[PDB]
Amino acid sequence: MANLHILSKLQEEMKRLAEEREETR
Amino acid sequence: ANLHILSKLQEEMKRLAEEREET
Amino acid sequence: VWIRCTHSENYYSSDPMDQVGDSTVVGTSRLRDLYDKFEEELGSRQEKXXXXXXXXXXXXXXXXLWYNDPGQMNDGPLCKCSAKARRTGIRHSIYPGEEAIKPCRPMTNNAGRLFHYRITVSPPTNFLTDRPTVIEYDDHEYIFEGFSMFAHAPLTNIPLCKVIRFNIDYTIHFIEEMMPENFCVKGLELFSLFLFRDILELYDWNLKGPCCPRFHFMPRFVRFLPDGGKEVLSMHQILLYLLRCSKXXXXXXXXXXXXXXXXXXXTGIRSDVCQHAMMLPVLTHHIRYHQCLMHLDKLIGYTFQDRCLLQLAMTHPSHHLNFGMNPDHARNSLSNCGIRQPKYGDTPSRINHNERLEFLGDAVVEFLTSVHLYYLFPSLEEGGLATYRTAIVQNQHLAMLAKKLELDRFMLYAHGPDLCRESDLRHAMANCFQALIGAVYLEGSLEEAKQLFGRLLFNDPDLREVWLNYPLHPLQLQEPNTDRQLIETSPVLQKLTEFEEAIGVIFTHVRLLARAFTLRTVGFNHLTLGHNQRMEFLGDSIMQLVATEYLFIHFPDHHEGHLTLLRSSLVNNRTQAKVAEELGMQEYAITNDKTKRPVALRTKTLADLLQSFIAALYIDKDLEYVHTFMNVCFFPRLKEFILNQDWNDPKSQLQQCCLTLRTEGKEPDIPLYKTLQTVGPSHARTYTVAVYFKGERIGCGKGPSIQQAEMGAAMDALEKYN
Ligand SMILES: [Zn+2]
Ligand SMILES: [Zn+2]
Repeated sequence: MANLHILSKLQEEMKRLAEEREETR
Repeated sequence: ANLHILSKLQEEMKRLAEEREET
Repeated sequence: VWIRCTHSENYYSSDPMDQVGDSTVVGTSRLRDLYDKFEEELGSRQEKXXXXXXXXXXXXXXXXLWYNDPGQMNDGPLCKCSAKARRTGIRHSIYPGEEAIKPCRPMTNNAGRLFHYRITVSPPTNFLTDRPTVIEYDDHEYIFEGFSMFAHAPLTNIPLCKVIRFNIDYTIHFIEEMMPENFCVKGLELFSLFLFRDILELYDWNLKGPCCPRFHFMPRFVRFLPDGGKEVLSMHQILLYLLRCSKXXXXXXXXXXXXXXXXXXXTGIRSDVCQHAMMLPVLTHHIRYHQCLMHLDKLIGYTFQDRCLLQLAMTHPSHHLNFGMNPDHARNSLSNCGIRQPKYGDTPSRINHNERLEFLGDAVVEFLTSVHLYYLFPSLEEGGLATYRTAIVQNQHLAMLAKKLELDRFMLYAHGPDLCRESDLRHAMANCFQALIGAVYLEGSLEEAKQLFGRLLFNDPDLREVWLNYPLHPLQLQEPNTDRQLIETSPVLQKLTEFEEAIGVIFTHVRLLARAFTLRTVGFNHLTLGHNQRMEFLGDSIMQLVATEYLFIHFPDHHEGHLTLLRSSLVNNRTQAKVAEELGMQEYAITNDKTKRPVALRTKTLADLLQSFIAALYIDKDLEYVHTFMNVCFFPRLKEFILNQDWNDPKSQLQQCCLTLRTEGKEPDIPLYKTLQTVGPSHARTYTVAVYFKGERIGCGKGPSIQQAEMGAAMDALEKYN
């Protein structure tokens, strides 16, 4: 239910962290 | 408040800390 | 020890040039006749609570007895799933990796295709009988002795096969010995189909898969031998005897008509071979399963160096029995034509589940999720952390995530009584997954659990690089080496130096320890950004993990409930608060500026201080310092934590206190109460009762009522522990 949206947001934040991660390089 | 417990705790913490200093 | 066969009466031939393939012994033109005779003369089989017995009314035999039906159990069918549920079910005998078995040879044996093993049972409690299946050949008595198994592949790496039936933990040994020659695949199939199907109504035993089977089986009749090994009776004589005898000396013999067969207590096969044939499905299932686990090892990514651990992690509590085939057929054949020694008058194992490794894996998953969600979001408070965490640890999510390992194909999920929906299956996957990651956490390092859970979480391999490689804490990020340079001009660290000396813990980054003592009152500061409401979360997590591991290792006989109880009495609020107060973390707390005149803190606040300190300890150090800390301030005082615990019941308190005792191998029992004295008139009555835990008496009480007397005895047993 809500957990799906929560996990989705988590995936989005992980994508942001990854984008920044490779941006550092 | 038990001084004994923190004494033994200090003993083992010092033991482990000095154990990681031997490696 | 050398193995030998009887002479070949022109049936078999050991000629070097007359061999076909990698065969050693070839059947001549005299075996075909015997096989046709055996097939035509012994092939007459295929020629011809109230509602349960009512549904069995069609072609009854004798008594109520219990006959077997192809596909159905004692009560209705043994299957109520679906159509595609066959290829994804393990009870339907569908193992991942098992293909089509290439047919060996028509008659001639296969030394270069069949790997031989000898099957025995230890200990032999239900083996030796007064009336064994003995056949006589060349003026010598040949006695039955277990079975010979021929596999189509080497076992290489397979653990011991243990199974409990007659209240005894039996061990089915399969020792690779020398192969008894003078046999034929067609003959072994003849005997197998004549015994495992005709005499013993053992259907639903897929050794093929809906063509040669998976394992061949040859009867063993030994005559023994001095100054050497022994002599094995050839197969042709087995067929000849089984054919010639199918035509108190009749005592303990199995007879068949056209039910299937019965054991006469008041064919030339007795209650010897039959009993020894009911252990074969177990072993075959075991072998096949451990052979299909090799395809699990590639899905996990981690190869277990202990097959028993992986199996036990995959075992499901739905298995009431450890037998291979259908339990109905097994018990029925065991009671109708099994072994039964002469009578003069003529407690289940819960530690064999994965609930242990599930109990561990709960703390494992909790810890991984907590740590990763903690380090990867240094700006998010406790709310979002707990939100994400609870969103991940969810059983449905863990099940769907468990499907990525195809755990539904390797699980040992058995068919229930009647109700068996998708809920039970998916939930089983969810728990079994935690069992798995728990086992991986146990044998393999914690980093292996991190890699497993991390790889299983995000499908995109670009997201895993972030989850697995979480950055250091912001308070460690700013200062590469340490904060010892900052102590010189520090306002609070001066106080914390005493806390460092009293415990002997020399913190690297003191900002973490300073954060752990920063209550929810203050907001942000130079020394510390935010409060320890995150380290309360992480702290709770690591505490639960370490405690779980300790109780799992040092109490291997306690089931899930016992470990849960002991942990609930080991790491609760009042306990860690008591420890926190004993260490004196009250004075080193950080709140307001100067408004806090007295050092009066709530119990829960002290608990939060302990948890936060443990979290900060883990961050600044590792799990070893945490384990040590809880090994000096929690674990050995477990018993004590039950003595000064809140009261509720002397019986329960004494039970939980005795639950700490040095358990050997048998599951921990509960305190037994034996009444000693029942005196007094009809009005009053003085009961004297003594407590007996596992034999030895602990305390004795004397009360006006039985319950009050045994409670007094329990109290006396609790005072003795002081
Ligand atoms: Zn099914
Ligand atoms: Zn074969």
